[PDB]
Amino acid sequence: VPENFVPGLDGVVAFTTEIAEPDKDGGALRYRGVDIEDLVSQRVTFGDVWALLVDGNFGSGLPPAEPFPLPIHSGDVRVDVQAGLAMLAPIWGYAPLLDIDDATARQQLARASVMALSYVAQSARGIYQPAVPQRIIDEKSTVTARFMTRWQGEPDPRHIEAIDAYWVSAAEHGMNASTFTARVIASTGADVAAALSGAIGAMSGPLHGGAPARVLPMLDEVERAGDARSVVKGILDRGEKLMGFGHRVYRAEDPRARVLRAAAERLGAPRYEVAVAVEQAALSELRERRPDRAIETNVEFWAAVVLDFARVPANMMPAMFTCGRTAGWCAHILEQKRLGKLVRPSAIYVGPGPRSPESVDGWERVLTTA
Amino acid sequence: VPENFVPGLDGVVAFTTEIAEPDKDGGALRYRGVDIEDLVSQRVTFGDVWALLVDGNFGSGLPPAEPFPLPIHSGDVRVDVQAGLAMLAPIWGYAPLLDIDDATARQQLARASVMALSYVAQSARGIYQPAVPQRIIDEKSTVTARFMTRWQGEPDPRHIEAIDAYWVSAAEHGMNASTFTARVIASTGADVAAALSGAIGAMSGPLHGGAPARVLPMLDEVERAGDARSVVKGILDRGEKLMGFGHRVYRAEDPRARVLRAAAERLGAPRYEVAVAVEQAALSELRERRPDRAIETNVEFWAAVVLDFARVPANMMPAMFTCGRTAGWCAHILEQKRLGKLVRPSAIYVGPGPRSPESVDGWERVLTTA
Repeated sequence: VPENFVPGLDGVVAFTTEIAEPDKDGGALRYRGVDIEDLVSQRVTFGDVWALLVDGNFGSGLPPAEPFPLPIHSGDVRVDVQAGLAMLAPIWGYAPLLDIDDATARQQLARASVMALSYVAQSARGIYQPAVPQRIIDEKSTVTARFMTRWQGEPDPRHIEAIDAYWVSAAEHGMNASTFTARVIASTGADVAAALSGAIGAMSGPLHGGAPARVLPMLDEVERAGDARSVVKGILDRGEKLMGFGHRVYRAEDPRARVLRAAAERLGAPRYEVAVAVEQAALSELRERRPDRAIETNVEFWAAVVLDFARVPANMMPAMFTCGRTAGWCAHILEQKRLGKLVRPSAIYVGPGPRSPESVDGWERVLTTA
Repeated sequence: VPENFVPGLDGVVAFTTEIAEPDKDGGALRYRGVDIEDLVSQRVTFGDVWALLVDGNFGSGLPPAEPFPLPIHSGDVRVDVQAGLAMLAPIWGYAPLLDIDDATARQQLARASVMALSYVAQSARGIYQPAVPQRIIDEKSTVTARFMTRWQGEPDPRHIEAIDAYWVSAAEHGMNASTFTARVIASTGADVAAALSGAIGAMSGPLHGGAPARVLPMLDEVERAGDARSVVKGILDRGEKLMGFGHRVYRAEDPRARVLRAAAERLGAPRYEVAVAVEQAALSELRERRPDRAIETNVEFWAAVVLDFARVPANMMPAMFTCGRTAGWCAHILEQKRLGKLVRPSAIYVGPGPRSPESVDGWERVLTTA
């Protein structure tokens, strides 16, 4: 029965999707056939990209969020939004996916998705300040602009452009751990709120990947010393590894990594000059010691640079990656609804054979009732 | 690219556990080699079966729960415990699974499991009665006995035996949707609280199976109407379906269904005679109409009878099934920790090819800036 496998569903095919195509051999990423570089160059906001991934066409963007203050204060922004979403079903009357039509599910997904963004902004601002007045928030026109106003009060317009570019680049990247979890839960017929809450739990894992790298301390060493090449040699020669660089993912430079770097220069990020020097120094030394391996910059390197430019703390960066990915999660949940197939793999028992209760270690220490 | 496959990972092998074996061809169920029906015969409490599944042997039972009144009151018992578990990590300082040894991981799982039972008992009791004094709860000896006391105040000892038998029979039944969800989340390295919260979301789905059946109205009609066959025939002749009967799961008889029916008879459940009479009439009529099919009684049929005897309302029954399954979830979470492999399948793109943004319908109603 062992059948000499490798564990972990590694390379197994489970679905056929029409949503998006990460073309790693061609070095491009397309949402419903549209390239990201085209979307960003044409100044398309995140609210409309959400509809494109879910519906398959433009036309009905993300609606404004509605007044509803956050009821969870745990000190961890991931926990606040994970628990807050699950509580929406009773108050708003969300039925199981098995009992509603496609149109109702689409509207429920949009209503809950924009509410999750509102929660993150409230949690970041904290309970030790009064809330931003609603009339001020209503002055803005786009969903992304509302998020920065609810958080910062008087945000910089350049910082709003940076956030809107990052969210587009992270909306959907195929089948990963969190996307798989959302589809598995939805296959059981549960309401949409439960599926989104469960996906956030999977996102919190360190091994999920895609979270902004811990390059902020490294960029501080170069800032003081004034020589980027010296610091890179020092980290490598004391047995450590470089944060933000490693093996290739695409054939070459990640399309997401290129657009983020272009945004940093275009908007005039103060820390841009130091960031470029670090990238050049790191690649020269890494490729010089192993001239046989393909070494390329991680997209997470430039994500940290952009988010820091918009005044995002380090302890808030994982939440920002969650906000953008809601577009991909909602699109896959709706596709899984129409499929109507439960997900259930199998397993093989290789444990002990039959035995009596008294033959197990510790039976002398148990008490039985009369 | 697609090569005529079946979606949904149906029949695929993934893990090869050592925990428990559902012997569907031999009609038996064994935990770590010990038969489920021997454990009930010798009055083994739920606190010790939890240790057997997780540790592989007896010796360290489940500890008492510490005072912690429920902070969430949403009106849905499932939502109350799903959100409450996730909030435990910040206040207790839980670390990611990637950063702790096995000994810490087990202790954290045991601490969270008994707290989940405490939340369910508090949620069921309601906000219109004062809490049970702590000194009264401390008089009981087993975890099951304290759960009933925190909820009902002065529980009947016969009702404690009924619940303690149901929880053993529902501790673990292999690789299902909820158990799969817990392992996937744990493979990312997240903390144990996030994994348990995610599994509860998958459990709430109607298509998961195992939730007690809605047979109570039918048993009410038979009590006043005299016979059982005519009531069963009337339901079948007017286009309805019978609750609690369907296609077989085991070879002939589900062993869990056998032990529950036996428990209802020992403890003198008032509805036993009416229940067993309905089962005989239901199988006879169903098998004569469709003689080519193997029809058997569902385990959910007798689970509803036993829980109703213990004064469990219908809308609380799905939560009771969650309480017992926490033993199996914790065992599989720990096993996945030692494996150290991420779970990540693949998918095949069959969507549209490259196109420009202007070539998508609905482009005319998108607003962009200069």
